[PDB]
Amino acid sequence: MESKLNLDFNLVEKARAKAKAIAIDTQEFIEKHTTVTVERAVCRLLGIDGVDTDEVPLPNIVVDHIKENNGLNLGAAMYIANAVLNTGKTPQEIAQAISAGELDLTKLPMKDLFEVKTKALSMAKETVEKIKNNRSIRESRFEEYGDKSGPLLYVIVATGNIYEDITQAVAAAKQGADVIAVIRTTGQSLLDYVPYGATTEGFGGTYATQENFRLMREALDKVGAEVGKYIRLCNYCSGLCMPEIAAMGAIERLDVMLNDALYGILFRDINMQRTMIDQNFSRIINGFAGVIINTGEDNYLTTADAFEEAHTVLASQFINEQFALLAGLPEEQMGLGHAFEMDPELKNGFLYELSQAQMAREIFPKAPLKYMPPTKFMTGNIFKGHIQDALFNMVTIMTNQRIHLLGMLTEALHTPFMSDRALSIENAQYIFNNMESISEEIQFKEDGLIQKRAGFVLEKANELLEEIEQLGLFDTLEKGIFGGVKRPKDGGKGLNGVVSKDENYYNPFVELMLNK
Amino acid sequence: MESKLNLDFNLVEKARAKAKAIAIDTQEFIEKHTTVTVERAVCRLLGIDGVDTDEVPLPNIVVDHIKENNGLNLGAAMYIANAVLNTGKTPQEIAQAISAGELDLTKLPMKDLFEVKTKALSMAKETVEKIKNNRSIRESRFEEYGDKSGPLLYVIVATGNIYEDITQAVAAAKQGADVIAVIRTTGQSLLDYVPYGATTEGFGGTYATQENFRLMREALDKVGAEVGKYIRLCNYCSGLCMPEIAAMGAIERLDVMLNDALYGILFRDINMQRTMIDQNFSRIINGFAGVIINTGEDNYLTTADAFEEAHTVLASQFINEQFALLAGLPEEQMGLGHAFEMDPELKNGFLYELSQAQMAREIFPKAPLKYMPPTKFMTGNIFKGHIQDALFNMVTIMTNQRIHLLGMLTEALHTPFMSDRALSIENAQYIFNNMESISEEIQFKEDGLIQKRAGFVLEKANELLEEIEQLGLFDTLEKGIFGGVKRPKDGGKGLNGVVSKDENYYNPFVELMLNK
Amino acid sequence: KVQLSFTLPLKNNERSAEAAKQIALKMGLEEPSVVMQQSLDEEFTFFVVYGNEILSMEETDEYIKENIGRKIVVVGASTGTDAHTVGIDAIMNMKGYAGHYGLERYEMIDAYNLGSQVANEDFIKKAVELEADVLLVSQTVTQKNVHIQNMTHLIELLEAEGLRDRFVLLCGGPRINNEIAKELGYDAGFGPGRFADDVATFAVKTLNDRMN
Amino acid sequence: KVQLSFTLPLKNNERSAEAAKQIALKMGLEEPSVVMQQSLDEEFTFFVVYGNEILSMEETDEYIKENIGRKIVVVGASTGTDAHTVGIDAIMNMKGYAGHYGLERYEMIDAYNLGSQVANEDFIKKAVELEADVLLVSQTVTQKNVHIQNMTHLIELLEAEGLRDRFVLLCGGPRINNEIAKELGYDAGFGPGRFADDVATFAVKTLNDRMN
Ligand code: B12
Ligand code: B12
Ligand SMILES: C[C@H]1O[C@@H](n2cnc3c(N)ncnc32)[C@H](O)[C@@H]1O
Ligand SMILES: C[C@H]1O[C@@H](n2cnc3c(N)ncnc32)[C@H](O)[C@@H]1O
Ligand SMILES: *Cc1c(COP(=O)(O)O)cnc(C)c1O
Ligand SMILES: *Cc1c(COP(=O)(O)O)cnc(C)c1O
Repeated sequence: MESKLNLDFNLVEKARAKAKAIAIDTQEFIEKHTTVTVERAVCRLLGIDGVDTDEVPLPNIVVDHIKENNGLNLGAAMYIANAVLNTGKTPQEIAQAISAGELDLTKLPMKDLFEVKTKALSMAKETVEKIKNNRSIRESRFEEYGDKSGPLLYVIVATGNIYEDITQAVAAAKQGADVIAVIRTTGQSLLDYVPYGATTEGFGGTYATQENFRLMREALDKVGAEVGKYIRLCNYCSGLCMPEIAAMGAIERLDVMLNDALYGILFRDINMQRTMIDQNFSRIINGFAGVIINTGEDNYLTTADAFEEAHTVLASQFINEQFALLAGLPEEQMGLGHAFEMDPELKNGFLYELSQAQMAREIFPKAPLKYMPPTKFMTGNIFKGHIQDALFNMVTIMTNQRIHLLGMLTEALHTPFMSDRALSIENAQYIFNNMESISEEIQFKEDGLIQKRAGFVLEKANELLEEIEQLGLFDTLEKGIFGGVKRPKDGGKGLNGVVSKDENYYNPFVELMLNK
Repeated sequence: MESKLNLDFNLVEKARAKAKAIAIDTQEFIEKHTTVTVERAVCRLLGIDGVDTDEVPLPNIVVDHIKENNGLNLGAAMYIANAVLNTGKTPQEIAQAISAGELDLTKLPMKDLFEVKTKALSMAKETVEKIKNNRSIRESRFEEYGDKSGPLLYVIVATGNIYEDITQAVAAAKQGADVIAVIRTTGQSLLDYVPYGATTEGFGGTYATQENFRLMREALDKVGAEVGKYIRLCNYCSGLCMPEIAAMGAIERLDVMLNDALYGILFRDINMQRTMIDQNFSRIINGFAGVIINTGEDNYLTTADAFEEAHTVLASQFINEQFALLAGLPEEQMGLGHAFEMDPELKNGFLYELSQAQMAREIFPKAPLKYMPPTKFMTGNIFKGHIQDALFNMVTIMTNQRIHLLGMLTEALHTPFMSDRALSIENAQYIFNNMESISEEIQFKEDGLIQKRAGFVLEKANELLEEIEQLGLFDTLEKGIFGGVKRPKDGGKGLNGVVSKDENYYNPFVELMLNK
Repeated sequence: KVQLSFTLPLKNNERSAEAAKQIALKMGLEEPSVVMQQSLDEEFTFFVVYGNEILSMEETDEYIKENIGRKIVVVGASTGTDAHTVGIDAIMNMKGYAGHYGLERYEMIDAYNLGSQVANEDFIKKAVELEADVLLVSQTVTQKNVHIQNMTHLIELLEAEGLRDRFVLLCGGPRINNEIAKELGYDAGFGPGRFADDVATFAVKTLNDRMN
Repeated sequence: KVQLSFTLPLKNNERSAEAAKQIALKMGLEEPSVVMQQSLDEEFTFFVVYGNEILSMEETDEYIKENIGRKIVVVGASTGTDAHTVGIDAIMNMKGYAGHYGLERYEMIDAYNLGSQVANEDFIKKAVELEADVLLVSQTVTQKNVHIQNMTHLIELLEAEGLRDRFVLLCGGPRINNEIAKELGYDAGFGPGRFADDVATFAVKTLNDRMN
């Protein structure tokens, strides 16, 4: 990326330093704790699955067990391992036995610490392999098939019925889509457990389930070899089970997943402490798994006035960047997001959009940026909508965005039809091909609107992050200084699932996946 | 206009000099002759109108009269005047009398030359006034209403029935159109007479008639004051009656008319000599009338490969420019034309279009350029078509074109419906407003595709005009070196209506309207 | 399903809108949806439709300014022993549910979600505090009608202190409906198919009817 | 008039095309026009239509290359004393007529317009010269059947010299039609509603049928 905006990179570096402060400061807290959801993830990574009689996931019962016996502070991994030592049964069987009331991890002799811990680490070691291998499986497919260098077409499917999603996903796969996302059931991030098994019915879209992941991946893999392309699969990590959904997709190997640091807090009233601990570990897993995450900055633009919230978005991007880093996720894995959401009747509006999109591209030069379509002003006028999807498509090719979430002419009306998808793709291929080199060809006038717009957004985001850094993240959220939303340090959902770590806590998975 | 292409203006000036040579050279010929159509125009300017019994326009019979008695070389004006002197009847009555067989301009005593000539000039003097006044009438309306500074929306109406055209024209007038053109009946340029009276039926569109002009102008004037805007009216001069149609619209006061030097020759097989004499005088009248002409370069792009014919178009524009000049038409009156006609599947195609449009804008900086929509690749896919009309709209605002002929999503299907017109206008207003300053903001890379494309077209047009100048225009056409079309110096329609001027020839209208 | 567009020659009304629906069904298997409706002239109007009142966020926010003149406050919660909250979160969360944004996402509204298992006695303490205009109680478990008992108790409590009329009391949950609601003391009840906009549009009109 | 789009689940055929027409009329006042038809999959196809063979220039040019292998030449004219030419100009001019471009506008065709009042004797001299494949004679005045006499004479002339079969002879004009045409010796006649594409598509196929 060349500097077409004449941006002040000192200012850029200054803003980024504030995000890094803000993050590291919160990190001190994350490391001193764990959460009920972290541990269930740990259990899953060690093979516990299936459900009990009332359809409760075994990971929830084994961890719920340890919980009420004041054990979480030590963390599942130990008990599970201890149990396996003097017992010699698989953690899957440890789970069923605990379900049946036939075992009690709290009353088994606690063998020597250094002995179980070592056992723990040897167990972790296995699944990390399965994961590491899946990452190779993917690398191996890219080199065989090659990968587009321009923007990747990302489309969405969501019937609520997995087998139906699949017939749609494979159709879309050959209709030309590069990334397919199955829209998770509305509100799933509010559940404190992950449903088990294939899903045949669901509101707003299909449930997120490990079985559901496997089916879809199996499908995409089939149509993939068919078209000789590797379709990237995507799902949502957001919610009270972030890590678990991440461990889950790590073993079935999704390729991209939504993983925003502040989403859960600001839009689902999930407690900030709980949220900041969950995102840390989900990000570690995703990172190690080679996954590209997606952030949800569009959430800040879909309702608020997009012209005046541009700095919130830029600040959000910086902040997500810095955390992802503290979790070992590199820039080429951070699919930071933004959107074409300004009012179509805004004078020079298209010039302001292009400017900001170009800004983000220069600020995060190594990130496979995610640019999203207009939705709030998309109306019943399917004709006007197709053209504003076109101006959206133009920005992507003018600014080299990497993950392109195709807009639909029918946006404001209903999930796309076969036709809506096709039209949307031809619109994008026409523009992408007709304007192919437009970003090399085009430059911006000295100190005109475009360049000046970008620097104002940057100066403002820096100003915002300076206050956020003054208060620390929790205080910031307590007073609504960010996102126009105020949230209680000890309020929201899930705080009761947060526990401080005791001196002997141990997640063998962190050192295996992070290792600093 | 700033120089965004780094064009070599020496080359530009060099090309323009060749066009000027080519033109002046042909001009030597034009001045040494007149045509049957020139004279009928002269008669009309002096009041002869109406028709005879078999519906033949009186101008055709009075001039046909003079013709068979070997009189044309002297030119109508004299006989008509002589007649009025010793006879004292109005030229209108001179006409009827000649129709009835009751007079014979060839046998009346030919009073002293200097006496009739002076009489001639006094007669011309009257109508020039009516005309000069109409020009003021227009200036006066602009200042009252003001005029858009951006691109003017130009739309088309054509039912074949004048009264119907009007209900459509006024609707379009308030639907937002700035220029309204009534599509002339297909093939009218082949007729050697102008139909008289209002027209109620016609193929491909309404006949061009002085009565028809009056009705439409009366209408537009009504809805104009209504919306407080001055709707510009447009018609076609092309064909065997060019001058007459121009004299006609000069007295009813159309505002813009199609007037291309080579059209008639290349696309209607009308003889080159006849054509070059007709265009000269029609251009004089239009020029003096304050009219903005439109050239037809799109005709060179609608079928041939638009990418490789770009120099033909640029050469054509230069050549039309130079003739218009020899007829007293200034640059702010030459609405030179071009089009967005390259294949939509062409890689970087949009970059080449933008480049050429920007080229013409820099070469003809004072001309109110006419940019036309895509038509050859416009298909039944109304959705794709709306977006390629959008990329077309973009070029206009990026390059400051002045007369914008709106494209229709239904282009390849049928004359637009009420809806087709609206959609087309909102598409254009969205883009024009959303990208308002985009031309000041945008610049082009050093020696990239854009700038290099423009200079290649310019170098090629210069190369073409160098050969055209070597052969002179007539020889050029005889061998098809221009437009891929060959036409016989003494072939085509209308040569038999061309006469060389004799020593006493006299058009009082030339000195009144041109005067060097 | 079918995309169908055209234009009628009638001023842009809800009548012409209907004409649009008519002209649609009148032409084969229907259940038309007039997705877009805009006028080309005062005497003409364009249409887009598909075939085979509820204010919106922007609107309810306007309605609040032009009719009430201040931001309204709403306090909701899953009362009693009921730990079910997804439901109240569907109406109150910023993100809302299935596309319908929650009340806290509205500009002229301060939504206070107190979450699950909130004792009626606490609920009321909190409503009086944040000076609520709208109370939202959600119930899901119907076991031994523990919900009917609990919702009935909240009404007695409110009334015993002479407080009922100060509020617009809305209830809802999977086994709830407006019939059950009204015969219990509440101003309205909302079943499983309803969303925040449904609640908002009802609360705002009722407020207006009361404040008059 | 109505714009209507949708998609059927049939491979992109002229059958599905028809199905499209069917499904259209089947839904109210018709006379459908399937303006666009493109496939989303080998098993699916999209449609756009409006409601209430003739090659095209690109095509006839291809047909000429793949079937004839050289440019074909056509000489037309208004023969005899008939000064009417707009008609022959509608089929032969670059600009053509009402949207249909003339034969001289075609790539694999050399059209030679000799204009009005061309004596049959001259017409034939000129056809033999530019070695024509297609002769076009236009007639308008029917006065005392001067046209029938004249067109009949051109046939005799041609035949007397043993030349008829060398050419595809087409005639047309306002009072002409294919019935009149055939019973006079010509291969086809074209009335007032026909255009260059109609002529081109017929001449090219006939040439092919002959050259075999
Ligand atoms: C998730 C869940 C849980 C979670 C709750 C998660 C959470 N954070 O809220 C947990 C695990 C804690 C739970 C616990 C229990 N659950 Co449970 N649970 C469910 C489940 C799967 C989903 C409920 C849901 O969230 N639906 C989605 C929301 C959006 O739907 P909704 O409530 O209908 O909301 C709509 C309308 O109702 C309206 N609305 C709701 N409230 C209000 C209020 C106002 C003011 C307004 C305007 C509108 C409104 O808005 C929504 C539409 O947008 C259901 C089964 C099912 N499929 O329904 C059982 C179910 C509710 N559970 C059941 C039971 C039996 C239990 C337990 C007793 C199980 C146990 N431990 O033995 C406990 C009870 C705990 C307690 N003290 O309350 C039964 C209850 C049967 C009955 N009628 O008595 C159910 C129906 C399952 C079954 N079929 O057996 N459960
Ligand atoms: C214009 C015109 C003239 C012009 C001609 C201009 C010109 N450059 O060609 C002039 C002024 C010279 C003229 C003269 C005369 N005309 Co005159 N003229 C007309 C008029 C108004 C229009 C004809 C026209 O061009 N139509 C447009 C073309 C596109 O239509 P078209 O010929 O039908 O062509 C279509 C098909 O026919 C087909 N086609 C035609 N030829 C061919 C050939 C081939 C090979 C093919 C494949 C297809 C084809 O293509 C077209 C569709 O795309 C008509 C009236 C009318 N409305 O028809 C009278 C009309 C033809 N004229 C008439 C007459 C009487 C005369 C004169 C005798 C008048 C006089 N002086 O007394 C002379 C004859 C001169 C002569 N020697 O031929 C009569 C004839 C009546 C009759 N049937 O005998 C007509 C019908 C008027 C009338 N109703 O009285 N005329
Ligand atoms: C009420 C529904 O919620 C789910 N569920 C998930 N976790 C629990 C838990 N700890 N206790 C009770 N139900 C639970 C079951 O699927 C049950 O049927
Ligand atoms: C044959 C038709 O052509 C028109 N027309 C125009 N000019 C002439 C002319 N010089 N001779 C004959 N008809 C003519 C008349 O309108 C007539 O009816
Ligand atoms: C909208 C959205 C979801 C879906 O959310 P639920 O909260 O599960 O209803 C998940 N993640 C992000 C980042 C979103 O924007
Ligand atoms: C197409 C066109 C016309 C219409 O032409 P007729 O020859 O009258 O059929 C007139 N002038 C120009 C410049 C055109 O391009």
